[PDB]
Amino acid sequence: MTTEAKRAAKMEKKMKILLGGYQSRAMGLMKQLNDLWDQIEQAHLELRTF
Amino acid sequence: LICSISNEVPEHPCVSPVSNHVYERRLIEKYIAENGTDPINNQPLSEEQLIDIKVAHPIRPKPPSATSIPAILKALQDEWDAVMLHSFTLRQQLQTTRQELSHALYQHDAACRVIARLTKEVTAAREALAT
Amino acid sequence: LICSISNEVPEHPCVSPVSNHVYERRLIEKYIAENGTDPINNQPLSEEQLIDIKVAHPIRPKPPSATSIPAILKALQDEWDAVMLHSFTLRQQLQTTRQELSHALYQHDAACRVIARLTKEVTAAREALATL
Amino acid sequence: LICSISNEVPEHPCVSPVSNHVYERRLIEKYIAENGTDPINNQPLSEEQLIDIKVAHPIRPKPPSATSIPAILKALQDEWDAVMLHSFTLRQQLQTTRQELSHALYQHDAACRVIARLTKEVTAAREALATL
Amino acid sequence: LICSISNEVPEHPCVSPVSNHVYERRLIEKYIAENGTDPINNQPLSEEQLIDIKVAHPIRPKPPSATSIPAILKALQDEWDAVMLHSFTLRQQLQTTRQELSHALYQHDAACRVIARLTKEVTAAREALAT
Amino acid sequence: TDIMRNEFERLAARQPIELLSMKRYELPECVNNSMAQLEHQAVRIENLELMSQHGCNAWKVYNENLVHMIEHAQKELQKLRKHIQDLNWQRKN
Repeated sequence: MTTEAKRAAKMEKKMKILLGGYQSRAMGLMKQLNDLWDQIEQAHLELRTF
Repeated sequence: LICSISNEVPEHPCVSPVSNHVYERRLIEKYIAENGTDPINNQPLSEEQLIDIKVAHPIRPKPPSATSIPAILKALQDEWDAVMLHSFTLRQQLQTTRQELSHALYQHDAACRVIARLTKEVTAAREALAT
Repeated sequence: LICSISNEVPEHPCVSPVSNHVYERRLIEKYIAENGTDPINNQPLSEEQLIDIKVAHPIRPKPPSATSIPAILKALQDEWDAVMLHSFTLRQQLQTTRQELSHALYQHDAACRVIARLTKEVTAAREALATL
Repeated sequence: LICSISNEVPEHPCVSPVSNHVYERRLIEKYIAENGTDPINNQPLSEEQLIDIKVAHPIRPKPPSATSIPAILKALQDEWDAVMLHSFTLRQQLQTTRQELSHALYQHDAACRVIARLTKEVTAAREALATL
Repeated sequence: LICSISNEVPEHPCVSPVSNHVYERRLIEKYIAENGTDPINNQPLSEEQLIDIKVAHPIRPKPPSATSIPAILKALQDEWDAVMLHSFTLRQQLQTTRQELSHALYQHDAACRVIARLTKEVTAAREALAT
Repeated sequence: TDIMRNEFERLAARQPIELLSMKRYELPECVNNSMAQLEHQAVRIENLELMSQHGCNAWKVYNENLVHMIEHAQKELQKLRKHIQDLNWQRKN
C-alpha cells in the first residue's frame, strides 16, 4: 500500500512544481476567455440589438 | 472547434452539409435519430448526409494525482454536482428571462399609449395656435 | 446474434478472414462447398479461414454483470450528454430573451424620449396660446 | 491550432462541410473560388459551402480538462482496458510456466524410478558380491 | 462473443491477414505500433493488413436496473478493486510456477548427475561378476 | 425535456446531498483493497513514467496550441467593434 504510494506520492511531487507552474498557466489561460466568452456573448448582444 | 448541442469539446467531430455547424457526434446521432433534421436550423437531415472531420487528436494532461480514488471518489463529484448546479442556475436564468420579458411588454404598452396621447396633445395646442 | 446467410442463432458462430461476418456452422460450411468464399463481397477464401470454436479462455467471461465495470461508465456518458443537451435548449431561450429585452429596453428608453420632446412642444404651445 | 495548407496560423478559420479539415479563410476562400472542391479529397464545394468558425452555444463553454465526467470516463476506461491486457500478459506467462513445471515433473518422475532402481540394485549386487 | 485481448465485447474488432485473430482496436493498434509483432501467433505484423470486423446485430448493452447511482458508484469502485487483486493473481501464480519450473529442472540436473555414478558402480559390480 | 434523469436530478439537486462516493479502494474485502492499492500505485508509477516521459515537453505542446486557439475569438470581437461603430457612424450623419 505504502511501498509504492511513497513513490507515487514522491514522483508525483516531482511534477507538483513543473506541472504546478503550468498549473498557474492553464488556470488563467481559459479564465480570461470567460471575458472572451462574455464579450463574445456580449458581442452576440450588441450586433442585432442596434 | 466546439459543439453546438452539448456545448462539448469533441474528440469525435462531424459536421453536416445540411447544417454546417460543428456538433458533437453523440448529440448529433441522438438528434438526427430523434427527428431527421438539423437541431439548430432544422433543414431536413439524414444521418448519412453529414461528414466527419479528421481531428488533430487533442489531449488534456493526466494531472499528477490521477488514479482510481482520485478519478472516482473526488473527481466525479465535482463534475456531477457542477452539472446539477449549472443546469439549475440556467433554468433560474430562464425564470428571470420570463420575468424581464413581462416587465418589458409592460414598458412597451406604456410607451405606445403615452406616445399616442402626447402626439395628439401637441398638435392640438398647435392647431389652437393656428386658429 | 444471427447468422450471415440463414439468420439462425449459431451454436458455433463462424468467422472468415476476409470480411468477417458472424455466420452459422452449416450455412458457412455449405457456402464454402458451393464456392470457396464468403457471402459479403465475393472475395477469395479457404476452408481454414474459419476459427469456429468460441473464445472462452483465461479471459474469464462473466455473464454480463449488472453493476461491475463498463455499464456504469457508459450509462454515465450517455446521461451526461443528455444533461448538456437539455441545458443547451435552455440557454437557447436565455440568449433569445436577452435579445428581446435588449430591443424592448432600447424601445422603452428612446420611446420615453419621444414624450420628453412632445411635452416640451405642447407646453410651449399652450403657453403661446395664452400669450398671443 | 494548426493549418493544413499554408502552415500559417488561421486568424480567420473556416472548415467546410465537405472534407472538413480545419481550414483558414485567407487561403480556402480563393481555394474554392479557384478549384471548386476540398483540398484533400477533392469533393465539390465553394464559398457558401465553407462555413465560419462560430461559438458553441449560449450554454457555458469551458476549457478541456480531465475533470469533465466524460473525460473522467475516458481516462478510467483507458486504465481499465489497459489492465485488461495486463491480465493476459500474465496468463500467457502462466501457460508456459505451468507446462514447463509439469514437464520437468514428468522428467523428474522418470528419473525417480531410475534412482530407486539404481539404489536398490546397488545394495543387491554389493551384498551378493559380499555374500561369496 | 469474446475478445482474446481484453475480455470485453469489442465494437471495433479487427482481424489480421497472417493470423485468424479478431482483436480489439485499442490493443491491436497499441501493440502494432509499439512493436512489429503479433499478439498470439507472433506473426510479423503490418497494420494495413487489418480487417475492420463487425457483426451489425451483435451489440448488446445491459439494462441492469433502475437502481440509483448510489449503487453504481461504489459498484465501479469495488469492481476495480476486485479486478486489481484478480490481475495480481495471474502474475503472482505465474512467477510461482516459473520458480517451481526452475526448481524441478534443478532436481532434474541432480538426478541425471547421480545416474552416471550408479551406472558406474553397476558396471564395476558386473565386471567383478565376470571373474 | 430530457430522460427520467429530469426527476432524478430534480431529487438529487433539490435534496442536496452528494452520492456516497467510491470510498472502497482507499481504506482497507480489505485484503483485496490492500492488494488493490499495491497494483494501483504500480499503475500510478506507470502513469508517472508516462508523465515524466514528457515533463515540460508535452506541457509546452499544449501551451502553444492553447494560445494559437485563443487569439481567434478576439479577432472576432474586433470584427464586432468595427461593425457596430460604423453603424453608429452612419446614424450620426
